[PDB]
Amino acid sequence: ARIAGVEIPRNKRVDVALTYIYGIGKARAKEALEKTGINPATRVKDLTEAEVVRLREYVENTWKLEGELRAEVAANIKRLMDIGCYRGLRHRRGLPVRGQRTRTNARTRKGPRKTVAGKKKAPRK
Amino acid sequence: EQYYGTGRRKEAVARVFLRPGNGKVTVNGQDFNEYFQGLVRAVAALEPLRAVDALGHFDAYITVRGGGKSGQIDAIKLGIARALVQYNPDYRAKLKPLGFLTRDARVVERKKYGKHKARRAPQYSKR
Amino acid sequence: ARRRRAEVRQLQPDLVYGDVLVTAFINKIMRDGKKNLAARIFYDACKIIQEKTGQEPLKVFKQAVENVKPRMEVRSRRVGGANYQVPMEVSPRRQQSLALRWLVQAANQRPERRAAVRIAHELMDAAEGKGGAVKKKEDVERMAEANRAYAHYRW
Amino acid sequence: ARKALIEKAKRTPKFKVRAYTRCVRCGRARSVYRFFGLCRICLRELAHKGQLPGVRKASW
Amino acid sequence: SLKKGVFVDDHLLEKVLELNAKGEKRLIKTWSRRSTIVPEMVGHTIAVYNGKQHVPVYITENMVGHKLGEFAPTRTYRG
Amino acid sequence: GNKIHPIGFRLGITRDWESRWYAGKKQYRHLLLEDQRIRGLLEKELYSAGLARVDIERAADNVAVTVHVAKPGVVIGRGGERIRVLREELAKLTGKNVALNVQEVQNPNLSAPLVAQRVAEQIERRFAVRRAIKQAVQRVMESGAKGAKVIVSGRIGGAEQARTEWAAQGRVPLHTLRANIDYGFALARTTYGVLGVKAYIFLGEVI
Amino acid sequence: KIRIKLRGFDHKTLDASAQKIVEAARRSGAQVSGPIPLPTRVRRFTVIRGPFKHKDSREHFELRTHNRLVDIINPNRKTIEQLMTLDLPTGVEIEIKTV
RNA sequence: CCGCCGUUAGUUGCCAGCGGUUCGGCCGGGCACUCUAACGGGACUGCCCGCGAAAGCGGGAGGAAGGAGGGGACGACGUCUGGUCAGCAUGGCCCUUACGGCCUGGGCGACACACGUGCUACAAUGCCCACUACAAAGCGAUGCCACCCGGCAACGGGGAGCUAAUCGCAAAAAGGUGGGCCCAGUUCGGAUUGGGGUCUGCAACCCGACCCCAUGAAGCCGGAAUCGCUAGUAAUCGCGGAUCAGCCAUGC
RNA sequence: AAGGAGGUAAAAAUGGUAAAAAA
Repeated sequence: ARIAGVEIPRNKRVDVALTYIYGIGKARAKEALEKTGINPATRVKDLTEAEVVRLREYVENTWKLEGELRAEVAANIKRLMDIGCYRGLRHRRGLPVRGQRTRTNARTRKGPRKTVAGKKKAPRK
Repeated sequence: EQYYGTGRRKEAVARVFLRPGNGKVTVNGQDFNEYFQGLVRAVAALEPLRAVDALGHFDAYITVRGGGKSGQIDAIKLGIARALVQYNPDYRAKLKPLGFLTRDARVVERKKYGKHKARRAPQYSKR
Repeated sequence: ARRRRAEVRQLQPDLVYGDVLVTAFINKIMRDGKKNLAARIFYDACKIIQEKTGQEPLKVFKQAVENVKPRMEVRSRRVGGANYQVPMEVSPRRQQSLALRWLVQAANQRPERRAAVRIAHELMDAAEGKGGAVKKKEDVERMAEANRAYAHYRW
Repeated sequence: ARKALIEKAKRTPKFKVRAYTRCVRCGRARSVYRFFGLCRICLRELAHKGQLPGVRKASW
Repeated sequence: SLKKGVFVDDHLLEKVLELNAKGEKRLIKTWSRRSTIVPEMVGHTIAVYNGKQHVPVYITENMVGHKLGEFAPTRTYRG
Repeated sequence: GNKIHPIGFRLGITRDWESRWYAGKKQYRHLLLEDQRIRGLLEKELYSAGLARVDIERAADNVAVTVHVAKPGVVIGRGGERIRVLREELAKLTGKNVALNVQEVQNPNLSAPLVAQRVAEQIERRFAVRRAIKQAVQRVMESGAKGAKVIVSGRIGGAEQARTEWAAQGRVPLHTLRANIDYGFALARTTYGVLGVKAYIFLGEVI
Repeated sequence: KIRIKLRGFDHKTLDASAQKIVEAARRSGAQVSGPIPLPTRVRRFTVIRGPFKHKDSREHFELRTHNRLVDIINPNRKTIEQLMTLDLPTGVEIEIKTV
C-alpha cells in the first residue's frame, strides 16, 4: 500500500493505517476519510481499489509529506543558522528553543546526561 | 396515610415518602432501575424493606438529591429504615440489632493545612 | 500500636450472595477507590464460571480458600546479632488474608485478555490446585518444613 | 529603596500594568491581600491586636 | 505576540522614512532591542542596544517578521 | 516560645472589636485605612493620659470618636479646649462628622495595656527593672485579681545579652476562654535599643 | 410587599434587631414576615506563622457578615413612622427594596 | 466545626394538601419535609449481667450517638547564644551631589552535572468516540457574564440579569449505557520541533498563555536505600479560592 | 517472686571543635 513514502500499514482500521503515516495525524486521517470517501470503520485490508486509488489521489495532491516537510524545516533551519537567530543559535548549541530551563531539566532537546564532578557546595551540615 | 423517612448520609438528602402498593418506587423522579444503574450497592439499600418482607406492598415517592449517587443509595437506606420505624414501632426494637437506626459518621474530613489529602504528609528528605 | 491489640473489623456483608468473604475478595480486587467496577468484573467472572462449569461459585470459592491455605507461614525469631528465619502455625484469619490476596495477585499475574477473564480462569486452575497461589502455598509449606528445626524457635 | 517604592504606588505612573499592591501599614508589595490593602503579617498583627472587624480567629 | 497589527517603535518608522529619504550613511542604533524587524528596514547595520554595548547586525530577509534584539545573544558563555 | 494572642484568643465572647460598624466589601478597605490613621493619630497626640479602648461606631458618615482613657480632665482641656482641637483635627482629616468620648474606668492597676505602659514608663527612665516591676505586679494584685503576669523582654541594663525577666503572681489560665484576661504590650525603648513589656491580667470566670 | 434585607456583622444585634423589629411592626400594623436568615456570608483568609520564610505552619481567619430578612404586608402610617426612624444599628445597615 | 431531635423563620424548598398548567413549584398557597441560622435538648459507666482490694474490666441494652464520638483553634516552666534589621520596628556602624532617587533595557529563566520535591506516563480495572445523572465551597458590579451569532479553535460581535441562597462562573470527574483498539514504542505517552492565529498588555526576542495542523522522542513499571497512611484514613477523581492584565499554578 | 547487699559471664565503627566573656 505504498501510497506515501514507502508507507504500507496493512490490516487495521483505515484511520489507524492513515495515522501511522508521517504528515498524517488522526485529524488528517479522518480528513482524507471525508474528502476521498472511504469508510473509516471498514478495515483497510478488505478495501476496493477504485476508492483506494482516488483516495491516494486526493491525499498527496492537496497536501504534502515527509520528503519536503522535514527537509523544508531544515531549510528554515538553514535560516535558523542564517545569522544565528536565538532560536537557531540554541538549536545549533544542542539545547531547547524556548528559553525555558537548562539548569536541571534538558533530557530531550539534549542527550541524557554527561557527568562532571559536582564541584560540591557551600555549608549545609 | 404516609410513611416518611428522613434519610441522610455523608450529606445526601433522601426525602422518603411511602404509601402501600407493589413495587412502584420512584427515586427523585425516575425509576429505581435507572437512577442507580451499575452500582451493586443499589439493591443493598433495598435491605430494610427486604428484611421485613414488606418490600412489595409499597408505592413510594422518594425525592433524593445532594451529595453522591452511592451516598444517595445509603441515604435511601436510612430513609426507608426511618419511614417504617415510624408507622409500626415494633420493627424499631428488632431493627436496631441490625443497625438500621444509626445514621452515619463516615464524613470526608477537612483537608489539613501542611499535609496533602487531609492526612497525606509531604515527602521527607533530611539527606 | 503498642497500647492495644487493634482489630480486623467486620468488612461488608457481601452486597449480593450474603457472605463477608465475597466482598473481601472483591475488596482486594478493587482498584483503589473503585469498588464498583471491580465487584462488577468479579461477578462477570463468577457468572461465566457458572456458564462454564456446573459447580457453585461460592463452593469453588471455598475450594480456592482451602486450596491455598498457609497452615504454617515463615517469619523470624529473636536473637540479637542475627535473625532465625522461623516458620509458625498461622491464624485462619491471617491464613485467609494472605490466601485470598495471593489468589488476587495470581489472577493479576496472568497476562490475559480481560480482568473478569483473568480472575475467572485463575479461580478455575487455582481452586483446582494447578495454580500460582496454590504453588506458593505448597511452597511456603516447604519453607515451614525445611525449617522444622525452627519449630521451637517460634516467637 | 522602600521609600521611593511607596511613591511609585502612591503616584501611579503611566500604563495600567506597572501597578502592584502595598501594605500601607507595614510596607510591602508582594502577597498583599488587596481587600485590606495589607501584607500577610500586617493583616495578622492587626487581626491579633483585636483590631480587625468582621473577621475572626477561624477554627473550622 | 501581537495579533491584529505588529509591534515596532514609532521613532523607528519615522526614522526609516528619513534614512530612506536620502539613503544616507549607515548605523541605525536603537536603544530599544524590542521592536520587530518589520519588512521596511531593508537590510541595514543594526547596532541594537544589548545592556552592555550596541551589538551590530547586518539584517537580510530570513528574519523579517521577527524582533530586532532577538538576534543578540547578550547572555555570555553557552553549552 | 509563642503564646497566640490571648486578645485574639478572646475574640469569641470574651472580647468584641475595638471597632463596631458595618463595612461593605467595596468601601471596607478604605474604612480600615481612614479609621487606622485616625486611631494612630489619637495614640500619639492623645497619649498624654493613657488609654486602652480605641472603639469606633460608624455607618453612614456618623463617626463615634470613642476612647477609654485613664484620665479625662487633663485631656479635655482647662476649659474643654483639648476636646475642641483634637476632635476638630479628626473632622479635618476626616471630613465627615465627629463626636468625642472620654469614657474612664476607675482602676489603673486593673486593665493591662496601661499598666504595661506605666511599667515600661519606669524603665524608659532608667529604673531598676526586676524590683519595681515585681512590686508593680504586686500593685496590680494589691487591687485584687486572681493572676497578673508582667514579663519583660529586651536589653536589661544593656549588657548585649538581651534576655527576658520573670515577674508574675496568682493563677493565670489563658488556655481558658471564659476568664477575661486583659493583655497589654508596652513598647520599651532605651538609648541602647528596644525592650518589650508584656502585661497579663486575670479577671475571673462566669462573665 | 415590603422587602427589608439585613446586612449586619454580628448576629447578636442582628437577631436582636429582627425580634424587636417584627414586634413593633406587628404593633403599629399587622402581619410581618418573621425574620428569615439568609446564609451568613463568610470570607476566607489563609495567612501563615511568622514574617520569616515558613510556608507551612499557618493560621487561617474568617470574615463574618450576616444577612437576614424582614417583610410586611401593609404600609400604614404608624408602622412606617416608627420603624423608619426608631433605629439603633451602631454596627449594622440594611436594604429597603420593593417587589 | 460535624452527625439525631427540638422553637421560631420563608423568592432556596415544597403538591407533603388541593387547583390549573405554552403541563416549568410556572400560576394560588402552606411550612410540615429539603434547607438556611440563632437559642437549645441530648450521654453520665447513668442502667442490666459477670469480674477486679479499687481504678478499671469483658458482655449486653435503651440509644442518632458508647465508655476520649469524628476535627479544629488552644501549644506551658523552658531548651536551641536557631532565623528574620530583605515586611516591620530599634542600638550601634558605615555612605551622603552617592553604597540615594528616576529612566531604559539586559538580568535574577544561563548549562558540562548533582540533588530535593512534584506532575503525567510506560497501559487491556486500560486509552478513544458517543450518550444520562449526584457534588460541597468560595468567587462575581468598568466584575460575573446567561444568551444568539462569527471562526476548526483560541477568542471576538451583538446582546438578558445581578452591589446575588433570587442572575452567572458551572463544563464535575469518577460512575453508568453503547461501539473501537486486540498485546504492537501500540489511536499507549505528550516531550522535541517546525508551520499558522488569537487573547493579554504601551509592548511577549531573551521571557506569557491559549488554540489549529504536522513531527509524534524518551518511556514496556525502576537495584543501594528511602516516603506517607490506623478508617471516610490509603488511593483514585473533580472543584472553588487567595495573589492576578496576563501567566510560566503540576505551587499553596 | 520485694528491696538492699555478696562473688561470677554481658554490653562504645570512630571521633577533632575553642573560648576573653554576658546574670
